[PDB]
Amino acid sequence: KWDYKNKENGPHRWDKLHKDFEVCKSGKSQSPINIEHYYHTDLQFKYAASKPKAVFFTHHTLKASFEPTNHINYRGHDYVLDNVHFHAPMEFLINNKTRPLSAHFVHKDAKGRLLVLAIGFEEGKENPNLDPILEGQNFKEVALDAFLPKSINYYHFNGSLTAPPCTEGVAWFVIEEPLEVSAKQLAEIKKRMKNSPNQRPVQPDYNTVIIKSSAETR
Amino acid sequence: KWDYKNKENGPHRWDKLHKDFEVCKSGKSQSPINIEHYYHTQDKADLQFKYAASKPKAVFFTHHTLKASFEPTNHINYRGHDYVLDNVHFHAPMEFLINNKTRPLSAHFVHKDAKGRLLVLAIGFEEGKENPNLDPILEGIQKKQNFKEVALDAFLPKSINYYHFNGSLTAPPCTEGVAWFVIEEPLEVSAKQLAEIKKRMKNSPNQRPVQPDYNTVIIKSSAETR
Ligand SMILES: Cn1nc(S(N)(=O)=O)s/c1=N\S(=O)(=O)c1ccc(C(C)(C)C)cc1
Ligand SMILES: Cn1nc(S(N)(=O)=O)s/c1=N\S(=O)(=O)c1ccc(C(C)(C)C)cc1
Ligand SMILES: [Zn+2]
Ligand SMILES: [Zn+2]
Repeated sequence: KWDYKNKENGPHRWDKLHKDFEVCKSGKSQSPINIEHYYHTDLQFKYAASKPKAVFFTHHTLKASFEPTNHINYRGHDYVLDNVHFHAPMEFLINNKTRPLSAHFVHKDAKGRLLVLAIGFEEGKENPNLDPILEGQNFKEVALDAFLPKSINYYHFNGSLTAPPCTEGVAWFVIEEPLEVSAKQLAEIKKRMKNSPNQRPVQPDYNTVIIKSSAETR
Repeated sequence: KWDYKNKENGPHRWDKLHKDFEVCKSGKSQSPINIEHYYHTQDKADLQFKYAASKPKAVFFTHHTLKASFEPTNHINYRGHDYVLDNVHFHAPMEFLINNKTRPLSAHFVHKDAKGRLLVLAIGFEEGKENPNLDPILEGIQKKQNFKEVALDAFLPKSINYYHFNGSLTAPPCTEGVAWFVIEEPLEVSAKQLAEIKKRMKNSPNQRPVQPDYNTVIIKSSAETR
């Protein structure tokens, strides 16, 4: 049972717990990393009001799953949202800028490739998109179509899962725009993960090629 | 033992030659691939060249290809990370595909920083004219010791467009984490130059078949070598 704690099952010792998990140690394109040097420079969305198929804290974090009806298109391939989960703190560093929460929209295409999306949260206003996840027969829909800023700066690169098995072949898009969140929610969420911090330390970057581009979500 | 003949030694089947080659099949950032989707960008003046025409420490054929070794007097500085040209070896045909474009030959400029980091600099060859940079090489297989010079600063183009991404070495152990600069511009090679090296590789095609892409982020940009 791998964990994020400072002991033996910790992030630094993940490869020597299971053997599929060597990649947490042997990989060169491991996520997360500190994004500070990048190059400035085809994304489509099928996000809609969706009922989470399930909501739960799992494998050390809180997570919401989804019916395979909501998609993202990249390179002419629909990737399917399974779930979106949370990390506190934010796993990814943006030019040494830190946020108290991020969220990962995890997707998969027909070939098999994963495409995940990360965005930051800054402390602030009460964020109404969070309640149906915090609320987990008659499941209330979640506003996937209203979650992200209409205008978004993203960073895109090739990386890894940030929790075991640290599988590679993941397309990372990380948004520079933060989603504001009131502090009562943050405290409430940090504790739905057992007041235990689920952030992987920055992994080695061996000059990951990153693009900065922009898009309109809706 | 590993070769391109689709027997026991075939190229995807590399993982089963050494278990050192497991990344050759299990790897996610594997080269070569079709350079067909990419990002147009600028020049932050990142990659710089202080190359010079230099005499090889040794010339020899190795591991299904021709290769030349070099003194650490020649370096590449990039983003504050200096690499040493270690050697130059060849592939016919070219392994990386440029917009689905096929070249009859490549050459790989291998670089190394103090670390384990790799930097390969690849450029193509098409049928045609005599390659004056190559002319000093086919005479280089007839000799040891004082090998004939390579006009290496006269090898590459004065002005250069490349494609850049993180990939792997293209031959076993198929090591990933290799910074690829792939040049679209071809150098020319005579059919005489074309035919003779293929026999120094036994007319045996030494190209790793195209690997799966996991949405590899590639940028297209340009620079000056000379
Ligand atoms: C363990 N892990 N880490 C992640 S991160 N933080 O890099 O986005 S996602 C994850 N596991 S997961 O989201 O439940 C998941 C992993 C793999 C799949 C498939 C589609 C089977 C490849 C589907 C869901
Ligand atoms: C295995 N291999 N693959 C290559 S390709 N086709 O991706 O450019 S070059 C190669 N082997 S090699 O050029 O002799 C070599 C030279 C130097 C090193 C280091 C260990 C970095 C000094 C490692 C391998
Ligand atoms: Zn995550
Ligand atoms: Zn090569």
